[PDB]
Amino acid sequence: NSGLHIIIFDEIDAICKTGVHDTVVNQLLSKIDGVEQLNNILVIGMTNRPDLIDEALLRPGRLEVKMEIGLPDEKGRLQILHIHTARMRGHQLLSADV
Amino acid sequence: SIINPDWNFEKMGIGGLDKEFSDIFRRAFASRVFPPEIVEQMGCKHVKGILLYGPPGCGKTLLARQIGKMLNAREPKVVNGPEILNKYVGESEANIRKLFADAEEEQRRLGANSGLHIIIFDEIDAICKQRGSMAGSTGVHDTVVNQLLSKIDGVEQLNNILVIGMTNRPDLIDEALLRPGRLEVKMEIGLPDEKGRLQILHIHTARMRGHQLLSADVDIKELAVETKNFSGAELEGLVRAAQSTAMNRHIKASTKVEVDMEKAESLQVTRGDFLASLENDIKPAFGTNQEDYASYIMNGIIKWGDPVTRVLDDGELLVQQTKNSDRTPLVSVLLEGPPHSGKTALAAKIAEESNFPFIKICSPDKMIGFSETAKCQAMKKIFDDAYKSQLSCVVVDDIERLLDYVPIGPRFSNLVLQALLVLLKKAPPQGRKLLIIGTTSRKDVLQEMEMLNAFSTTIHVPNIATGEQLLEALELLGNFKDKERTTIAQQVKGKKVWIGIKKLLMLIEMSLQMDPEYRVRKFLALLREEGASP
Ligand SMILES: Nc1ncnc2c1ncn2[C@@H]1O[C@H](COP(=O)(O)OP(=O)(O)OP(=O)(O)O)[C@@H](O)[C@H]1O
Ligand SMILES: Nc1ncnc2c1ncn2[C@@H]1O[C@H](COP(=O)(O)OP(=O)(O)O)[C@@H](O)[C@H]1O
Ligand SMILES: [Mg+2]
Repeated sequence: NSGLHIIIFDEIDAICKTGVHDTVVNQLLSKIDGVEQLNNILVIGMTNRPDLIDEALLRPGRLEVKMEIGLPDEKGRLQILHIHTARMRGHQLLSADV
Repeated sequence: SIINPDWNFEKMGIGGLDKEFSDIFRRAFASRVFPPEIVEQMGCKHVKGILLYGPPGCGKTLLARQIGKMLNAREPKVVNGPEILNKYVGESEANIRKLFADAEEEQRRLGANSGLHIIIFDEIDAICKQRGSMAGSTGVHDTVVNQLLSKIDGVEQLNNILVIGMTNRPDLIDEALLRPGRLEVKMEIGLPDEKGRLQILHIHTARMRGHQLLSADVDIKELAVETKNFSGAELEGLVRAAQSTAMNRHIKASTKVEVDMEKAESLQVTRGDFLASLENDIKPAFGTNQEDYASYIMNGIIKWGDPVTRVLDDGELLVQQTKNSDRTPLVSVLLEGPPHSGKTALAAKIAEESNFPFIKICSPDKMIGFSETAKCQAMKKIFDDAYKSQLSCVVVDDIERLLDYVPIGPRFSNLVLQALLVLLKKAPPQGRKLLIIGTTSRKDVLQEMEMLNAFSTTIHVPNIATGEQLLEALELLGNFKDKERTTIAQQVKGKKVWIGIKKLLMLIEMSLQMDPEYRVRKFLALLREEGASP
């Protein structure tokens, strides 16, 4: 009985690909594989090159589910601009004409 | 001794593979069970490897680990094929060298008393100077497979190794790697039949039975006769998906309804979850794909007259001939007709009504922008997959577009034509059947390219040729409110109507875009304008 630890990683594609890559990837895989049996592992990672990452990292039980973030969205762009300009209006410095 | 003479392979692992074990152990490893004294007196050497091939994910590595353990061997040293390959010069071979070190040292200090080391490979075909024969430029050095051979059997001899290799494509394995003294015993791991699909299911669901989590509703014989050509990994995924869906259902239901704790603890999965997941979640790879039919038979099949029944009956007769006859295990047929006459839908229906285990459709919609060699590779892969089932049915969607035919010139690709012409006359391995259905709109061109001599029969898909047939089709399609239909019947009594069904659908839909006044005249004008005759 314990809480969940959330370890964030960025740019996994760089390491996944001169013999250092294989050993590093295997060392990372060792813990999640099940030998170290860690049942408290939330590994939310980030990357920009889905084609330069080992598919073993996404083998069932490794990464499983994935998602991508798209354009800022026209309505989402409106919402973010609204948030920033509301922070601005917090002191009413912004002119009403805008 | 290393094992009792009768061995044992069950209930601890391997499922439907029991004959395989006895076969392999009687053929090859008979030199490690006989009393050592007679083995020494005879003076015989032991085999130095074996090869296993078959479909992907059918239970090969499990057998390798079991055979390694049951010989009283050290821990296996697994390694993957494509991973040992580097762009640097002379570094794809150091990786191969770095796997025999410990065995070398142990043989060095202790001679003729060491144990056994198993060096299980995987995708052994990646390193081979034979993939370059197929169109392309991938030479893979051809030095890699000269550093592995020189270590197994060279000037220096090792007598404490056993190399086991696995591959999916047995036709790209270099020939220098199968002579006596090297990998020298082949073996096949096929798809699991009924008894295997029963044993695997029983094995994979014992835990949930132990605690009575499973309800008494679910059986296993029913689920062992519905899953046709499933591979074991698919069965495991099916069980996992059933568990997950039942869990989600129970949490959602008990949350929405403030049920008493009695059913809240209870997490029975029942059988509804099993069927739901089976019919909605898991999609086999060597079985029927019931989803894509809805993308071809979009508006059902209407019986506007006589020809439909004739075509369907002929298809039934050919299916029956291919099912239950010998001396003729390969059968072909060709459907042809004028454009927009509905040739693809009839082919899909004929294929679907066969109830075969393996059904596949090879259409050009998924080869946009492909180079011709890619088309050849895709066709060959589909046929190879079709060769691995007792009964099969492969459809070719449009033969005039696969060749890139264009009336100017004429021009087309020769490679695809020759590949198809060779593939139409190649019998499958002994004891297996097949059926091929073509489709095209230009019979004369295929007749001219000497292609109509390879097919075994032909069927004609006629067009709407009389006013009465058009009237019946319109009546069954249910439009024009039956009062404008009287005027239509009066107008179309000429009997000089030559139109296709798909074009008829398009024309009706287009004419239905006006007010009730001008609709009939617009439709009649459109029909008259497009009223070209043979
Ligand atoms: N009796 C029928 N036979 C065939 N198709 C029918 C019939 N009744 C309705 N249809 C509908 O007609 C359409 C069949 O058109 P299809 O795509 O097969 O045309 P095609 O002649 O193969 O086309 P193309 O030559 O351009 O490749 C589908 O919508 C099918 O639902
Ligand atoms: N005969 C079988 N009985 C039980 N499980 C099996 C069987 N064959 C395969 N499996 C399952 O498949 C997985 C192993 O697949 P594997 O045979 O290693 O694929 P590959 O041949 O590509 O290496 C295991 O999780 C195992 O549970
Ligand atoms: Mg067509």
